Amino acid sequence: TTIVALKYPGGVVMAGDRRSTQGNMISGRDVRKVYITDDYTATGIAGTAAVAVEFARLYAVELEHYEKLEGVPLTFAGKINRLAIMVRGNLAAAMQGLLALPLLAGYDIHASDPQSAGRIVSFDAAGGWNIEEEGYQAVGSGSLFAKSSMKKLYSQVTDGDSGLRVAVEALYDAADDDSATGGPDLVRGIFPTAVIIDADGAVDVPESRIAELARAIIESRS
Amino acid sequence: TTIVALKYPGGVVMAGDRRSTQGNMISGRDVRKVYITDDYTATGIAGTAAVAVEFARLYAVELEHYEKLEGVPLTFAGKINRLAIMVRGNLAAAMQGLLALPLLAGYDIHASDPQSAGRIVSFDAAGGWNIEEEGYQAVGSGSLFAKSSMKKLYSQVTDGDSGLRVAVEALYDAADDDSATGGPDLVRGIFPTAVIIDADGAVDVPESRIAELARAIIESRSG
Amino acid sequence: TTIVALKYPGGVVMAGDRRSTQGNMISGRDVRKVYITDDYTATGIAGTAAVAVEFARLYAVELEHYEKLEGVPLTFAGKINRLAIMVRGNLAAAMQGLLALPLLAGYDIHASDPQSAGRIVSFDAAGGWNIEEEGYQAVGSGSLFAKSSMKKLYSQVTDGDSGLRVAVEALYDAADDDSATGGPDLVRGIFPTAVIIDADGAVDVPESRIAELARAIIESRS
Amino acid sequence: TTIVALKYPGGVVMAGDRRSTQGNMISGRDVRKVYITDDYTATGIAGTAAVAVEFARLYAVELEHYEKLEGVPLTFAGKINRLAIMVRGNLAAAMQGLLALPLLAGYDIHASDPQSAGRIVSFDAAGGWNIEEEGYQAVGSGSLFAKSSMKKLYSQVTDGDSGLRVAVEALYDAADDDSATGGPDLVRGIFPTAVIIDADGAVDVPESRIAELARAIIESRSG
Amino acid sequence: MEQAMRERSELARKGIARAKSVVALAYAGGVLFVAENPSRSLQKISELYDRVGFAAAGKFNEFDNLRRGGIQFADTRGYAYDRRDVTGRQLANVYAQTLGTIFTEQAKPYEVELCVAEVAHYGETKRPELYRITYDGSIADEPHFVVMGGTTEPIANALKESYAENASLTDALRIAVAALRAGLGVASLEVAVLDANRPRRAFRRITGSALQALL
Amino acid sequence: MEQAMRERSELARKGIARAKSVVALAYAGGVLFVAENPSRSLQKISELYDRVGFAAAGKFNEFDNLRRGGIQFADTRGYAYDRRDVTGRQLANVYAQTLGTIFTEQAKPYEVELCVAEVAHYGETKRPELYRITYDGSIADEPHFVVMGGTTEPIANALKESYAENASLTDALRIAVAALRAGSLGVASLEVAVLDANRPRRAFRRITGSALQALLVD
Amino acid sequence: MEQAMRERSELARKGIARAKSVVALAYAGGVLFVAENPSRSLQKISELYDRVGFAAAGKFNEFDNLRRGGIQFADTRGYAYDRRDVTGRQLANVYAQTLGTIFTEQAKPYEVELCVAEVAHYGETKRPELYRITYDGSIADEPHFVVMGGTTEPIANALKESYAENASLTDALRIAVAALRALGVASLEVAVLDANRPRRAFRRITGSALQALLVDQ
Amino acid sequence: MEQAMRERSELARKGIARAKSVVALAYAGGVLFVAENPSRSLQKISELYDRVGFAAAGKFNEFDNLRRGGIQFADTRGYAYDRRDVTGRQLANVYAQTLGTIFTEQAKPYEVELCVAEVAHYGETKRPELYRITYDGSIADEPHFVVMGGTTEPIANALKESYAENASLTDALRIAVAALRAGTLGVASLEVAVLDANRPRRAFRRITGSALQALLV
Ligand SMILES: CCN(CC)C(=O)C[C@H](NC(=O)/C=C/c1ccccc1)C(=O)N[C@@H](Cc1ccc(F)cc1)C(=O)NCc1cccc2ccccc12
Ligand SMILES: CCN(CC)C(=O)C[C@H](NC(=O)/C=C/c1ccccc1)C(=O)N[C@@H](Cc1ccc(F)cc1)C(=O)NCc1cccc2ccccc12
Ligand SMILES: CCN(CC)C(=O)C[C@H](NC(=O)/C=C/c1ccccc1)C(=O)N[C@@H](Cc1ccc(F)cc1)C(=O)NCc1cccc2ccccc12
Ligand SMILES: CCN(CC)C(=O)C[C@H](NC(=O)/C=C/c1ccccc1)C(=O)N[C@@H](Cc1ccc(F)cc1)C(=O)NCc1cccc2ccccc12
Repeated sequence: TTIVALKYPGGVVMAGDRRSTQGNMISGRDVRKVYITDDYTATGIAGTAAVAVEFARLYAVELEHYEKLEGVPLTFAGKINRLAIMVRGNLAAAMQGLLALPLLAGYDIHASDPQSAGRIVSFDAAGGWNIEEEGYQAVGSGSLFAKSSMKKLYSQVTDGDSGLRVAVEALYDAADDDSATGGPDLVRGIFPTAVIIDADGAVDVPESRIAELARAIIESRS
Repeated sequence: TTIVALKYPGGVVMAGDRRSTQGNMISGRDVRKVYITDDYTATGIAGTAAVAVEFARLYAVELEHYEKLEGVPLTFAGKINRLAIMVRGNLAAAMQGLLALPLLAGYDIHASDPQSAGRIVSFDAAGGWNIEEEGYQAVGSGSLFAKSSMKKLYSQVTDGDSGLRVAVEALYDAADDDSATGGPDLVRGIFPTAVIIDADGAVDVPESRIAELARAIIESRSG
Repeated sequence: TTIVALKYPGGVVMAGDRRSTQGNMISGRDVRKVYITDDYTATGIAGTAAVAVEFARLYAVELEHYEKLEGVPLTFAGKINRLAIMVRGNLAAAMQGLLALPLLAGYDIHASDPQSAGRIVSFDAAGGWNIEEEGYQAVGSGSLFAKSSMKKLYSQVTDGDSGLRVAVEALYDAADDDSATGGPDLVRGIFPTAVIIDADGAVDVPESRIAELARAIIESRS
Repeated sequence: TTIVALKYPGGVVMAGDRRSTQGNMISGRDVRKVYITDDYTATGIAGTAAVAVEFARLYAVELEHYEKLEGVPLTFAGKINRLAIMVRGNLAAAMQGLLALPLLAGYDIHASDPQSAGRIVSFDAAGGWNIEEEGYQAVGSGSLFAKSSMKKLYSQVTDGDSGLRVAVEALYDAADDDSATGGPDLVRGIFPTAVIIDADGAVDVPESRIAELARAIIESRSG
Repeated sequence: MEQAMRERSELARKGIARAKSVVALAYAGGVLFVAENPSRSLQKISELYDRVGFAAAGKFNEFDNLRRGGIQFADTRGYAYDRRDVTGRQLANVYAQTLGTIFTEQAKPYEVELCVAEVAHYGETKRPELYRITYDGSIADEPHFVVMGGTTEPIANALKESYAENASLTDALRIAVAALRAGLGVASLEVAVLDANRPRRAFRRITGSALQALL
Repeated sequence: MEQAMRERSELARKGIARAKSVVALAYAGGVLFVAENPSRSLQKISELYDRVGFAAAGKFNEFDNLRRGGIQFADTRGYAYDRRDVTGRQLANVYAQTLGTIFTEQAKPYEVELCVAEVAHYGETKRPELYRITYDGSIADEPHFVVMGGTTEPIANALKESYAENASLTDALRIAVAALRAGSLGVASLEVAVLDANRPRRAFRRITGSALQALLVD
Repeated sequence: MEQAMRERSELARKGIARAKSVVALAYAGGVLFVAENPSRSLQKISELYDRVGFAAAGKFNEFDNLRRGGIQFADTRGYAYDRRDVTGRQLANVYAQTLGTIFTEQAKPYEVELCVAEVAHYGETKRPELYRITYDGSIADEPHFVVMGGTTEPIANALKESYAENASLTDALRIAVAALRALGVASLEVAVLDANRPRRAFRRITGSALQALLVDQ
Repeated sequence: MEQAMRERSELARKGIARAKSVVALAYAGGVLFVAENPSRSLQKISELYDRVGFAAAGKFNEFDNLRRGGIQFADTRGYAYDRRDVTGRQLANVYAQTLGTIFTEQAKPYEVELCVAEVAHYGETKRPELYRITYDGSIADEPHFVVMGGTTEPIANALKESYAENASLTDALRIAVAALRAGTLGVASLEVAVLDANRPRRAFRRITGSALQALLV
């Protein structure tokens, strides 16, 4: 698995690959690892599929539950803390192999500077979290390839669409070096999924735009 | 064990073999592994016999329980979730050898397009599930043989009868390459079981039809 | 131990051996492993003696209990279910050596066809059960010898009397090839026990008739 | 330890040796292992002494408790069941070394035939029981020597005293071949204890009768 | 006490007397439930198990608790034993027990009256059973019809004079609606049947166009 | 305190008085139970254990609870000890205890009157035992017959005048049906069962339908 | 018994009669909730689930406890099964059960009257459902409107003459406020279940926008 | 409080007075229990422990519960310590504590009166002991006889005018049956048992049938 997230002027973008494995065998090609969990928040998870999907589903319910109970949504710090508490709660099972780590990307409606309101948070298996001040982050078995790729590409990130390109290219590199991360499948028409979040909220990036970016990267490397 | 499920235009089909083993010894020839669990859903389970039948039984009861309590059946997503929670609840026992994995095949009466209303959901030992968007799936010790056969035969699936034939042929292949999967017994007259599900509901395929498809396959491979 | 059960036209028959061992030592010669648990069902158990007899006793109580509570007996499927639940509840204890597996034989008063109303159900240590459609089944350390003998003799079963002899001969073969199954002791006059069940209920087969059958088989082999 | 019990025409006899050991060391010479547990039953126990005596005492309390609560004594099947349940109840502790097995001897007042009313029941560490239908049984580290002796001497049992003599002789043979079973000590004047049970109830055999029989056996084996 | 139980009884009886009426009657094809129910979506008639149906009169929240409790009971008993083992007499008996406990121990007694009905399993020949359980757990076994709620005496007399066994579905519904009048189009009736000709699950509602087709 | 028990007593006494009547009497082959019961399928008479039977008058849900508890008690005792150790005296004793605590501690007293009956075991010569237990736990040992529910005095007097211990099933059944009539009637309105001391193991057997008709007339 | 119950019934009924009124009515775009509420931050109309809304009249702490309990019930069910399995009828039923229990077993009855409303899911054609649950667990199914709190019969009859199906948002809004007088943004709480929102149908209409909608033609 | 206690007292007393009578008296061989008891199989007199007996008057289910609690107490104490440590006065004291608790805290007081009696051990010379425990836990130590249940004053006085210490079994039985008559009685209407000091361990023995009548003439 690889999930990537990065900040751009005015928002944040998150993308994830589509491969699922059982050992060496490919058991899924269309898997969805990036969810809009809230009007301003997306979570991508790497790890055991069952635990990953339970994390996303229960997280989204918890946020809206709070919103409907109290008439106001959680502050971004509160969202971070509830995710951290959930992960920490899974530590016992994770030590027995049911391990899943999330990556959180959001837009803080209350941030002072709308251009810096992008937020990226990484988590470890004990619930420790880091707000990434350097603009990008990744999680999963290809995360280091994606992080080292974005290290070199991030200077090209000037808007949401260039951020989207860099995200897809970093996933391409991860897939190139990690057999557990799946690249673009041009035979079946399957590409990474992406969510983009700006002041207007979180929206799913259409497949066709990711397809064009993927094909441009491919042909550019031939 | 091998259970196969596949989508065809307007419905879904699920079929399973009839063998039960204890190590290398054959302990059963007439075993049932595919149950109609709901008017529009069937589940087939692979694994420890006691747990597999417990899942099938309790799952069908849970579906009817909700339907009678609330006056309407669960959405297909709800059905998926409850099977998943049951599987995840068995995880502790599965780690000690009482493991069973189900495969869910259904017809969603609420889908927009009735021709794509078939659904196939596969599960792992922790409750993770995948809705299979490539039309077929299998579970059990012969699942890779059956899956790889369906990879080559799936394009011949155009209706229910062709779908059923591909299902029975994939189980034939699983039995050919897996000793824990039983093939058609033409001496005793025992053949795989199948359920076919379309807009009119889920029905058991008669043994007779499966016998005819089996004899056709056998003859196709002898000459 | 070996317990056998087979269907004959109009009923079912169950027979079991009499041996009790502690390792290599013979610790019992007259033991009884086949119990009439209900007016239409018999159960034979293999395994740890204390557990085996506890199974028969409590099962018979559970069936009768249901009957007096509800005014009607359980359907045969319900009888299977309660035996399975009992066996399953014992799994934890069975994994540390208190293992006992039963064989259930009955006559289903609600079946449509009176001649095929005999039922034989086998069980595993986890409660999995199988209704045997092939006419016979066995449990215990000699069960595979007895099943392989009945495989060859079953075509001779035409009535209760031929079925009873085939059953006793299958126990004879099991005793012949397994030292934990006792054969007929003609010195002490101890023979297998048998129960036969038809539309008129379950009755103990009298000792003399089994003795005749045994002496006939022995002589038949000399 | 060796405990013997045998049936004779009209009753039952049970006798036990008097030795107590800690490994190879003799820690007791006058110990008692055969208890009258009710007007018609005796229990002899082998194993860890603490557990053995606790078994005898608590069992006798349970039989009288039932008798006084319900106005009538338990049937012999009920007495057997309660002892079996107690034994099973000790299974965990026996698994950690506090193991004790009883041998039950009784006279069933409700039996049709007064001459066959003797009962002898053996138990295993899990509570399994066997009503011994060949007339004799033994428990303890010398049980097999005593059993094999009684196999050869049992045809001599025709009344209560011949049965007592055979029993004492079986304990003698056990002591001969088992170092944890004590023989007659003619220096200290210590002999096996015996209980005899007939239609008139269970009575302790006086020490003098066992001494006489014991010396007869010794004198017969020396010439 | 005597007057504690006397006013608990009167509170219940007057509650039921104020509620709309329900009829269940046996006909040639099984059992027919017809209830006065203005609601579009709140049901007084329900499936309990394969061949077992339920109908109720009185306070909705209370008999809905009873309906769910019966479904929980039936499904649990079928799971534990077998589906066949669950019977109408069984549910009726549990309702007698439950309403008895409710009637004596709850803060307020349930203002409810219940009917449990059973038809044959498919292809079997067994006369239908109707059971009526009242607010104190009294239970009565009735051979032809059951009336619950409202002013029952008139409806019972109307049924005593118009009821014939083995009637057709339309004749039975006609008679049922008539007796209910003695106390009504599609928009005011809830109708369902336990259909003995159905293979497994007998309960079936008759709604809308299908319903008015039969009046 | 005194008044509360007085009212519980009168509530239960009137409840039982409003109820239909039940008779149990000993005859040559064991014990006969006859109850006025319109119901096809709801039972006032039940098996408790091998040689032990139950009959009750009053509110159905309540005496059915007591019936289920008695079945539970007997089956547990037989399991713990032996089947032989279960007696009718024991069950009656537990019913006295149970109805006593019900009568004092429950929200409403139970409006029931019970009869526990026992016959000899197969091949034993022991006269039947009948025990009556009332709503407050009072227990009485009766030698010939027990009447419960409704207006008991007419029925009891008819039984005093007409009763024979060594009667046949047919004669005892008609003596009983007569006495029941005397206090206010065939197949469709009666529930009949016997503890048959000649049956080898389970003594309880119902008499239903055609067989019962054959016993009521000729 | 009987008098305990009539005293409880009259305490609750008088409590509701002293409270400010709430109307909910179906209009072309879904369901409209209009409540008399001078407060600024204490609300009597709330979202329960994606397409399910809640309005209440009576004592605040009491119907706020019921509101939170309903939200807990819905989120719990949607998590256990699926979101699409949570329905307005379900919540109305749980409220009926809950208010029956409260009404008979708690120290004081709740002086509340509730409305649970449901609109169609996106792209579906399903008529809105309105449910009224009263202080004793009585539940009613309604097709056009629900009136709760205060003096009901003036407002209910005013709506009985003025109501028309499939009215526009502005028309329904002024029909509702008119019936309520039988009032501006600082004195009203307004919200809608908008069947044309893709996921969460509940929307408040507040401040500048609400006055806009009140005045516009 | 005085309301409650007076009502409990008289409920219990009236209960005991309507019941059949029981006498226990010391005689040459131990203690003799004679009770008016029509029943074939239900008992008012029971063994408690080796040398300790029990008799009761009143409601059968209540004094049977107490009888079982006493058998339980004795068997437990003898198991914990030794059989010889269980005494008549211990059982009497626990009956006092138990009936006192019951009398004040149970829903209805027990309508029972109890007698706990003890004789010497085999071969020992000790006076028999009789203790009488009443419905409220009051406990009385009596030297010659105890009367319980029904109209106890006629019977008590008959014993006073007829009792002699160490009477023989036959004589003591006559005095007991006579005093019972004062407050027609043969084997079929009596339950008789003895604590027989001459028995080596369990002293309790019933006297029934042929033997009781033989004693009776
Ligand atoms: C969707 C279900 N499915 C169809 C049958 C699978 O095959 C999933 C696969 N389950 C397993 O590999 C089983 C793990 C297990 C084994 C024994 C006991 C208990 C649990 C998986 O999680 N794979 C992981 C990698 C992995 C494998 C084993 C392990 F222990 C830990 C991690 C993955 O690809 N994970 C990537 C992933 C991320 C987010 C959402 C997803 C959703 C669906 C599928 C994959 C998703
Ligand atoms: C029907 C019961 N039966 C009658 C004697 C069997 O022999 C079945 C066999 N039991 C066993 O192998 C014993 C399991 C066990 C052993 C020790 C402790 C606890 C449990 C089995 O499950 N086999 C499995 C494979 C297996 C075996 C052992 C193991 F540890 C794990 C898996 C199988 O064939 N499973 C196939 C199967 C799938 C769906 C429905 C079925 C229904 C009936 C029979 C088979 C079914
Ligand atoms: C009946 C009691 N008895 C006389 C004292 C025996 O000797 C029985 C023997 N117990 C043992 O061997 C001791 C069991 C034990 C061991 C360690 C810890 C706890 C328990 C047995 O079960 N034998 C088994 C075989 C066996 C042995 C050891 C083991 F771990 C598991 C199984 C057998 O023959 N079983 C056959 C059998 C079947 C049905 C009913 C019966 C009833 C009585 C006797 C035998 C019966
Ligand atoms: C009477 C108390 N006593 C003090 C002088 C003894 O020495 C008895 C001796 N206790 C011990 O050996 C202590 C073992 C032990 C217990 C708990 C934890 C760790 C170790 C014994 O049981 N001996 C057994 C044999 C044995 C030895 C070790 C072992 F682990 C288990 C069993 C025996 O002789 N048993 C024979 C016997 C049978 C019936 C009644 C008796 C009464 C008294 C003495 C003996 C009796």
